Amino acid sequence: IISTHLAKLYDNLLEQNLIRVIEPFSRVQIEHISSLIKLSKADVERKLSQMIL
Amino acid sequence: MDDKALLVEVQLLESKTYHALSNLPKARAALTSARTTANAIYCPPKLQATLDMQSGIIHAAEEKDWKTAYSYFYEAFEGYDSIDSPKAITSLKYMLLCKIMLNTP
Amino acid sequence: DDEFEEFPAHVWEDNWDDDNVEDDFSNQLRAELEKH
Amino acid sequence: DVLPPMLTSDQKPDVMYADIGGMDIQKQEVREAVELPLTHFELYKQIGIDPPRGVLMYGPPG
Amino acid sequence: LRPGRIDRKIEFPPPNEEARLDILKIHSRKMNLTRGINLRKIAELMPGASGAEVKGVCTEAGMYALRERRVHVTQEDFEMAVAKVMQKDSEKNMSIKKLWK
Amino acid sequence: LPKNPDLRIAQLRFLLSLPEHRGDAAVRDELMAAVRDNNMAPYYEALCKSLDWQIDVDLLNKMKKANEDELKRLDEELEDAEKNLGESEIRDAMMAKAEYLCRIGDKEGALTAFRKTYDKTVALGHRLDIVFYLLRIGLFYMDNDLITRNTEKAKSLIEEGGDWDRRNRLKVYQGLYCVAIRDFKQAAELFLDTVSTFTSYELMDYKTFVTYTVYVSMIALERPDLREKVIKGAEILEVLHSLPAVRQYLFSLYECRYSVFFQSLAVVEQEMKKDWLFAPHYRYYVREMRIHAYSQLLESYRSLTLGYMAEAFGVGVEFIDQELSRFIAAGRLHCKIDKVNEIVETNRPDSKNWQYQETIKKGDLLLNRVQKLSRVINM
Repeated sequence: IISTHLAKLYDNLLEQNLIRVIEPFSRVQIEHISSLIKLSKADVERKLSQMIL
Repeated sequence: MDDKALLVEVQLLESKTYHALSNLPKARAALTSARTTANAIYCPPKLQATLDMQSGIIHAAEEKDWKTAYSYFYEAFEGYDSIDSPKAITSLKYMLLCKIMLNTP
Repeated sequence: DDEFEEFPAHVWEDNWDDDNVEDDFSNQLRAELEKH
Repeated sequence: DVLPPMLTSDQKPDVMYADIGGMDIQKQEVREAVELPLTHFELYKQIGIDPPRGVLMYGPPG
Repeated sequence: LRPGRIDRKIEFPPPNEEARLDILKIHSRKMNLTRGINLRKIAELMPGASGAEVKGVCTEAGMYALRERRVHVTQEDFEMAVAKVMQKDSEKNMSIKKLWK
Repeated sequence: LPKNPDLRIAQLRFLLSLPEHRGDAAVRDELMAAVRDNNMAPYYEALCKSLDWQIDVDLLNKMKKANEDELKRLDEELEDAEKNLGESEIRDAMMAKAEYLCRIGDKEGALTAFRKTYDKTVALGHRLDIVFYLLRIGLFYMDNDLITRNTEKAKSLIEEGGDWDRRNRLKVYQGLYCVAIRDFKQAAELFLDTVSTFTSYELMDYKTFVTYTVYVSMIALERPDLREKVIKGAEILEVLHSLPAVRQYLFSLYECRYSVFFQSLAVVEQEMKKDWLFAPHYRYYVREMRIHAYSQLLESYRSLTLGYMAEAFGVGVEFIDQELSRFIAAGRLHCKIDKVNEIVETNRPDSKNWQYQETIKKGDLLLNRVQKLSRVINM
């Protein structure tokens, strides 16, 4: 129960962080969002793709 | 037949199995049946707190009413604390989890 | 109006793809994993 | 001309479902009786039911 | 009530047996009943219940079905509907009740 | 409802017919076990003639004798009912006759007997029961004409005053027929409208039904609807706990894990080829799910490096090049490759541009129709 709920919390927190971080930004290098949120390039890329789909 | 307390026990076991299988609507149906049958007989502290904890788990999973989920979790925690039961740490963990997911850490 | 007599004369909405392939997507993928 | 022509239901309420605590059962029943017939009446057609227009609440003084 | 102004005086007795069945059918036609719903059994379980009660029983079975994301009404659902509709509140003041032998 | 006959019989026959499983010792043993148990003499003769099998007279003779004796007692009882009892029992005797005919597999005899019984009968319930037996015989022998005919028949009878259990059963029958005729949109609609109410255990197990619902849903549903009605679905996700290879297939696509998606798609292909209702659809299902996967990946990109896309899909660069070329040519995808510097640009059309093209096409159709009308009637 706690594992599932906390995983969803992680997902929502990451989504909010990406949205706020990239609000003051048109075209952006993905390495920059990775630097700003302190995650891996691959993970941020996958989450961004999921957001867009 | 007799032993309506065991009726409630079996119904809650079925609800736990339903939720484990992830059929939340049917788990909720089983929980509502268990609670209606529990509001006609004596619920020892153990069964009352177990019903409360299962209610908390189901509300946490499905309805997204984490305030009520916390309420039921806390009733379960108080009951298990009164009974001096091993599984009160789990209830307290769920309490903290509700207080987190409510975005009030 | 007039039948042009001077001219002598499944239920699946198929649309090509009836090609000849090394199975659709089983042996291809097997060999793909094998060479990767 | 036909001039498009009041008394109650214009002082928009303030309390909310987040404000009311507990009484999940009462909220469920009042909602199924009051709101859903107005938001999702297809759910009622499917079962083939007449929505329960009219419900009564018991209770101590407050 | 003189038989010069109101000539006839019809009575509407509370639907008896199998008249309750007729009302159950009438108010359950537009419904989703399973193979194994015994409207007769519902009728017997409902003694001395007015046609309003029959309508309410069907409606409450339907609302119970609405509850569990389901479009089917079952015998047990009708039973719970009967219980929830025919609530016979009874005074608990045993003294006021035993006043009369 | 009864099993007239076990459609597992058709499954076994078609599995044997497939060349890969012709020499299946088990399959053969189970098929003949069912044949002997239920005494299908004409069907067994047809199997022997079609599959070029060495007949076993020592048991075929006993099987014929049993069939003859049972039919004789049935029709004797029918005559007795005719000369002694009323329609209420003459009809039942005829029903038993037709039931034995179908259970032995004499297609012509069963069809004739059921037609006669339907002509005799007047009760709606038993009329529907006979129609259902006819639908299931039609499904057994894949006779599209008969299946469709009884299908509108059954719709008419239920519309003329029916019941919800038979509505669900007809819905499942329509779904199986839609899978047969490759109408997976209707198949998904019906299956998802009657997954919570699976009552037709004669056609297939509930595991098989949920697997079919998942397959048809994935091929026929958009991502929003798929999430709402197949991943957030009570029963359709309950059974996927017992089915581990299908849960992975569905959740790979939804979570956008694609290499696992192709692994599970190869699994599903080899499963459906063996299957008997999906057998003339596996090429199409595989191809359309591949297109769904590629379009899903490229729906959130504008220039996807071919190497990265290959790594995501768990394949190479050459395989991806070949298949993207094929699908772009077919016109399904919206993507143009650039092989010098391997990059797959995505030329998706904007909303305005797509609306323009739709207006051109649909207006062209309407213009053709009106032009025909006017040219015809003006002069």
